[PDB]
Parts: sequence; C-alpha cells; structure tokens
Amino acid sequence: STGSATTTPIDSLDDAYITPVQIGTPAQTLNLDFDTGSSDLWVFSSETTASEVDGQTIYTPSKSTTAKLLSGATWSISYGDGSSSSGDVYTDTVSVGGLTVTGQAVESAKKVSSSFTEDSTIDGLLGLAFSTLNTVSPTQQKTFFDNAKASLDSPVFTADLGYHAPGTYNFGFIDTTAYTGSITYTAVSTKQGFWEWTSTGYAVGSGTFKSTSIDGIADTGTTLLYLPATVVSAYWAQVSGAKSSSSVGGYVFPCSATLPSFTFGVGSARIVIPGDYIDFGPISTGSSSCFGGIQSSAGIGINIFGDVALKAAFVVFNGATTPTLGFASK
Repeated sequence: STGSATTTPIDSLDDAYITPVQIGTPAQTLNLDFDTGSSDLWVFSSETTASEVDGQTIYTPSKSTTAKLLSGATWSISYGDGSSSSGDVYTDTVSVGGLTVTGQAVESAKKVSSSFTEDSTIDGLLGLAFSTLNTVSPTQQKTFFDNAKASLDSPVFTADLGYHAPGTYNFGFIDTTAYTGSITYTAVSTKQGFWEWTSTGYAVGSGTFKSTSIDGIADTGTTLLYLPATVVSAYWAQVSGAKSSSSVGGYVFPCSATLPSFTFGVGSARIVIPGDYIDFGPISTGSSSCFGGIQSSAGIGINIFGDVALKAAFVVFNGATTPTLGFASK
C-alpha cells in the first residue's frame, strides 16, 4: 500500500504545515501537524476543556463506530517550545492520503497549553519520530508510520515541504519526479528517538564550504533551523545590521536586507537554502526589524534541521531495519 497527502502552510510565513487526516467511521477529517520530532498522534476532541478550544476542528469518539477507549491509558507531552497537552486514548481507524491504519492510538486531549489554543489552524499533531518517544502510559503506543510500515510497498515516508506553497507527504514510495539529481543517504542514530544524523558542513552565500560535523535532527515540527552559535554567527555576520537580540529572543535583521543563502552538507552532497527562506518577517506588525530563520541551538541541547532546512530538499525518512535519511535537491 501507499499514501499521498498534500501538506499546506498554515500562514504566510510557513510557521507550520497542516495535512488532512481521516479519523473514525464515518470519517472525521482533522488538519494535523506532521511532526518528525515527536511520536504522539493527538487531537483536539470533544473531551478538550471548552475554554481551551478556539476554532479547531475536534474529534468526537462517541460519533465513531470504530472508536474504542484504550482503558487506563493516559498521555502527557511537552515540546521544545514550551507547549504541552495531555489526555486519554482511543484506538480508531486513521487514514492519510488513502493509506489506512486500523487500531491506531488516537490521543484525545483533555488539556492543551495556550499556544495550541491560540492556533486555530492546527487540530492536533501526528508524530513521525520513533515510537520509543511515545508518551502513552502505562502501555506505550506506536506511531502511524510504525503501524503502517509492514503494509507499505517500501518502509519509507517522504517530506516535500513547499516554500510559501503546498507540498506533499508520501508513505510507502519515493516519487522520482519530485526531486532533481540523486538522493544522498546518510546514517541515522535512533538513540534519542529522533531522526538524528550528522551534516558534513556548511557554507554562507557564495562562501567556501566549511567541512565540519554537525549532529542534529530532521524535525518537520520545528519551524526554524537551529545550529551551533559559531555557525549562526558566521551566517548573520554577512547581513549588514543583523544582531542577536535578547529581548526579541534571537537574531533579527533589517527588513530591507537581502539575505544570503545557506548551504548544508549531506555526505558529499549539498542542499542550498535560498536566502528568502530565512526571512520570517517583522518581529511585530509594522516593525522594520525582521526575525531570522537561522537561530542558535545553544539553549536547546540539540541542533534542529527544521522546516527552513527541510523545505529546501526532498527528504526520505527510511524506516528500514537500519533507518537512514535521504536528501535531494528539488
């Protein structure tokens, strides 16, 4: 089997991408944030505290003839951005782009933190990291990809995120029309539950490539590219007037600037992030100070190849017995 679904930016900045997901019988369609950095499929639901729902579409398990309460199971998660959610668990039928999993754990939110409430465009998350990170207790649950893997034509999914435009998540096949050149594959460590790999270096603009190992995670659920402070400083030094602002919370630059591209290494290959992809617009409405899309990871504990980096590539998440990642230009 295979699946194919279009993923759409939630706003004009590509702050996140939503993908329609069919849950239950008859189908209830929710727009979920596919997140290769976490491993819980959770949704706004009929159980969510009413004051914490503000325009999201909700899953109502009592209206699904295939929903079954997973007795005793609870979940609770906190994300790197400080957001969080928690609740109970149903199993139900979940389909993504024509690909159907029966008995998927659908984590029903009883509580969500304010950032989820305030984003009416995201009805939940669909985690695509490794199932070892799933928060369901006392019986940990598998991700949608893990449940579908054995049925897929090939044990892979691919992320093809658009710049200011829709893109695609495919399951079970690699669309050879969707990229240019060849796909370069690179080793993955699953030790932290993430799609963790090691980039071979970087270049800023037309500058020379610096060969250096940068361990980090391929995370579709993070907007920006978070890299070591040395790398980030080297990038922003090429932008007149750019500075790190503690009050704003990262690097800002004059909205009048033209940004240089940023290249990252995948083995011997190179992926070029155009400069425009690194512009996240005024820090506040009407400001002439703009927020940068490359930021320091010094305060995180890990480097994050977020959407800024991933949307410059066609990315293969290879879930073979030994997982690997693949990157192609497009």
